[PDB]
Amino acid sequence: YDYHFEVNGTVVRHKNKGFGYMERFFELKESCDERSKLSKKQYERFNALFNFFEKNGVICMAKDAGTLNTSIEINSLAYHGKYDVMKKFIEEQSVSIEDDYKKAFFLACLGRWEESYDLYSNIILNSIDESNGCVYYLSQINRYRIYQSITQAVTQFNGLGLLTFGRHYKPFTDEFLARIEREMTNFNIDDLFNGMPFEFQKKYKILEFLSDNQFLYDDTVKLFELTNKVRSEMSEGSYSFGMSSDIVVLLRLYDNLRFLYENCLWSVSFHEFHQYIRNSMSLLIEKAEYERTRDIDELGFSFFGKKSGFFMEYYDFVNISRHFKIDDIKNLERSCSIDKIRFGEQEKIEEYLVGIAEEITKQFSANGMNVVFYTQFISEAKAALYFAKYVKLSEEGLGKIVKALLFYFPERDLDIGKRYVWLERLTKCNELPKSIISIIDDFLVLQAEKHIDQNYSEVSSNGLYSRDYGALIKHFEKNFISKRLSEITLCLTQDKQKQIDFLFKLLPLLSTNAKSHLLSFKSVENINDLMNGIRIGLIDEFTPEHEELIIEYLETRKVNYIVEKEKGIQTFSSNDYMSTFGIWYFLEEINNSKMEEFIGMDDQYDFFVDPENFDYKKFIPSWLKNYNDKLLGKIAGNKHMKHHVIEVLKERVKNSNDKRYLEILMNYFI
Amino acid sequence: CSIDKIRFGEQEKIEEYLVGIAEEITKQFSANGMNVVFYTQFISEAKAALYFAKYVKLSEEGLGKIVKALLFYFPERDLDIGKRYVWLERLTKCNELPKSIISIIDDFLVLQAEKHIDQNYSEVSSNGLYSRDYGALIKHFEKNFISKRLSEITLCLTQDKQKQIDFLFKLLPLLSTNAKSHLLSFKSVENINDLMNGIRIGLIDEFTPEHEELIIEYLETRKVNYIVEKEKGIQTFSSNDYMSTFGIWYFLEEINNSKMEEFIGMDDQYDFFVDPENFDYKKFIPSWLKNYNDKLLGKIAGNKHMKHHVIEVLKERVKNSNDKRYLEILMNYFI
Amino acid sequence: KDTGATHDLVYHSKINTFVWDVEFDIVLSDSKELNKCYFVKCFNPYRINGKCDFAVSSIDIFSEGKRLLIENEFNFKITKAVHVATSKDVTEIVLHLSERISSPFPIVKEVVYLD
Repeated sequence: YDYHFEVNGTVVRHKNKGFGYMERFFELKESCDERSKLSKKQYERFNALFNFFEKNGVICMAKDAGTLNTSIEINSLAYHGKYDVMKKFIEEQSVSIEDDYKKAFFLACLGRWEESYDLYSNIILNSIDESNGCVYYLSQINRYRIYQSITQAVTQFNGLGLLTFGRHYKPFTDEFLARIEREMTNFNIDDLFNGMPFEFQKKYKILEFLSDNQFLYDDTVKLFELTNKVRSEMSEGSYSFGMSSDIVVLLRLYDNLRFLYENCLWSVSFHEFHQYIRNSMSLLIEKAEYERTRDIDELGFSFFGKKSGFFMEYYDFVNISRHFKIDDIKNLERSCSIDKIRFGEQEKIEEYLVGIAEEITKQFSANGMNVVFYTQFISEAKAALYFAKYVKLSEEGLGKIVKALLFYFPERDLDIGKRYVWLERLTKCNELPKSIISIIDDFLVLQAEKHIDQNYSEVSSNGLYSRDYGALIKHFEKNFISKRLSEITLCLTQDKQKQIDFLFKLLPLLSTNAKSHLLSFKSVENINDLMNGIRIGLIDEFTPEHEELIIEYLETRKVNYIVEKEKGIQTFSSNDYMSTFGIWYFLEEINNSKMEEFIGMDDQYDFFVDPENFDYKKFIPSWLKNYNDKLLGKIAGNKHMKHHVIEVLKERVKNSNDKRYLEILMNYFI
Repeated sequence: CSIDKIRFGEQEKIEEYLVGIAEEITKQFSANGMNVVFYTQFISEAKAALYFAKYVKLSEEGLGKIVKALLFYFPERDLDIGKRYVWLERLTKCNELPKSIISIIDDFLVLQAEKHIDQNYSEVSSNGLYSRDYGALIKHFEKNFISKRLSEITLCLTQDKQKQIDFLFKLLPLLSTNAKSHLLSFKSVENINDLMNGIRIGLIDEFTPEHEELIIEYLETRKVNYIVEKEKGIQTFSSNDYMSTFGIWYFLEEINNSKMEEFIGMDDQYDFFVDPENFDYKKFIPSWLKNYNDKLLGKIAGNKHMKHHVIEVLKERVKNSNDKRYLEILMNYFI
Repeated sequence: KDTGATHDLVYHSKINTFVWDVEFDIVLSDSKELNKCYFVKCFNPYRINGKCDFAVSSIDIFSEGKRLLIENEFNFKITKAVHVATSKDVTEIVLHLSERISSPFPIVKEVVYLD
């Protein structure tokens, strides 16, 4: 406590009653003539001190400071995801205890926990003889951490692993799990530091905190500054000289991450660190967004309209990919305007995105695989693929990523529908070229071949299937025909009912002869068949026969409606067939006028058929809650409907204070 | 969020606590001897309590004690004239100004009148609110009140006393008939400040041609100074907000003169109000929407040139901001 | 009305629909019988579509624990509903609530927000 060291790198005096030795060192480092005055041994000592202070990043005193720059460089394979290089280094013959300590960290990182445990035990055995206190202490710590991880993993796998994986997985044997349990009996990490020789205690006190059950409590408590609002009206700026709360917090986070990763400490895989990173990043993003909003409100939108409060780079992207789940990223997105945040160093994040693709292809194309490594890898892969939406990518990288995602990713964590949303997020920044269109066609062909078996059936969590893929491919390419699917159609036969229906779903992608042959296998004979075809089968136009069927149905329902007036009884209803016809007529799908005679049965039907004379006192605002963008625009266009909808929306917004109705009102009708 | 909608209970205990705060303030400030270190921390809590008391109902005696403590024993370095005024105005939402509180306010106004005798004295407010507003508050609840001590002070006022003449002129409505006659005999409208004071107190309801000449002369002088500064590269920013009032009047047609159209270029709000069609709407700042009143807001939603841009701003603020005022403005008037 | 099972019910005004953990036995068109049927809605208002698509929400039906596909006109008439926690007296609540909400399929199990 003789001085203060600041994250900017400048040192200040504090509570020191003596000679300012640090100031003299800085002057000596500044004066090459003062250095030559020193002795030879002192010269070598000064050179070593200068090298150390330079690597650490201490520059000079605060008063002699200036426009100091800052950058983050973590020189560790664990933070670069260089799996092949790590494996090759493991395969090498460790030349030193330091080569053995890094190798054990890599082995634990790669999922071979037992091998890492053995290596750590060997290093602990050798260190005490070697008189390497630091490595001995850190290896004890890491071995205990690995043991805790092993026990928790065993419990998790034996509890729920057998279900999610579809089969009980035995990552660890029984004799080894007994051996570790017998070795680590009554072992207490708490006293590890106190038993050391007092020279080690006097020297390496700064490492004692690695023995505590929890650290980073002061770092988490210091986050409260980022939430202050008074600073916005008037920012004191007294937290640090030349830096604000954002800068100090971010630099502290970088220092923590660098210290934990560059020394190969096996604490970077526990829940506390993940929570710390999540909290810090989320608070920083929220503060930046709030500052931008306040600046926009205060001055004109011409200034700060899209200011970049929290700029994202390679380090930020990798940290968010590694330390966030899907739900956390969703919360971050809904909380803030991510699209407004530009991303820097795209070539690096792109390399990481296409680099995550190669590793996943290796993992799942090959039969061999590690359970723990897969568990810790798939979350990162999914997070990175989700967050790659806002990043521009090259054609080759996009194609490789698309292939890896579509073909090599296990259905276990994705689905027809789950995969679809992933692709569309990629399409919003890089419009579909021909290469990935061909890849999508190949995927569709494969999943079409999958339908030959009777028992095969697609499963989706959001109702999205290959039909959507066929729609997407056509959206970007109006004129497209799949020759492979066309020849599949031309070789089709009646008994292939599953394939017949699945291909009916993909009718637009076919050729003329193929689609003629397919439609020769099905027909419509009733209003129910017509609706089934429109839903599945893609009936494009309402032929006069279809309208005649509709008219017959409405007249039959008119007779039934008269008999219902006679009854005065109505048990229940499920789906209104009439409202669909009314909206179709409103959309100019049914050109006949006979349906106008059958008016007065359903309020929605009358409203959508004859808006001008409709009694708007019968209108239900909840009806608006189901209409889609196209229908909302069409309704807004209509003059007879616009002002009544405006009034009902105004009343609902004033009273209900519901955000959905307000959003509709601002988006479409005003 | 609206705190008023939230119910409050145990109001007697809250009243007891804030009466304790008031009596502690009185005891502390009554004598010069003080606990230096206890002042800094206690001041923050007292300020918070008195500002948040807006949403509780207080008894008459407690209200009087609180008002006395806030008005006559609060340090000036913390609460100024304007801050005191706004904090007091916050407190009249649940309890309309009783006669006793109006008497305390009259004691405050009479006190300030005694502080004006020395020519080397002025009132400093960080929000532009001064003693006059206090009087207006009384007239907002009791139109027929006429001060007696203040009227006598005016009646015995002399020309040699100029600070007092203007100070009482700013609060003309509270004076008596003979006091008003004496004061208006001693003072007359010459500068723009006197014109604004008279407009506020109702002395001059409409803009006469001579006042238009005064306005045009002020605008010409400001234009010359602004041109000189711009040539120097030290263009100063508009101050005193008079230009905003002139632009609002021109939009409202209160002042009729082509010279106004010649005064476009230095102030953004003035240009927007004077030439809505040619105004660059990218320099519009949303805060002005809050400053506008009901009539001006309604007239804004009538003009064709500025309505669309304003609704784009309102929709932007209700989608980008955390203030419910924007939605209220957009719904009540523009939609 | 008061019960311990109702604490799991939620209301989403975006769709004006109720969400709860209940399974139903149904008879459709007075000609088909199905047991342990539950449904899930997915809010995808801005989804790729043609001229005949008019709804922001898509509903899927699952009889028992497997997907159910039905082409015959969809008629619905409730006969029995039961909570997963083995709680009864929910049929009257379901009927009442469904009567209050005019939206189709007033009660479901899960809601998925894709937008």
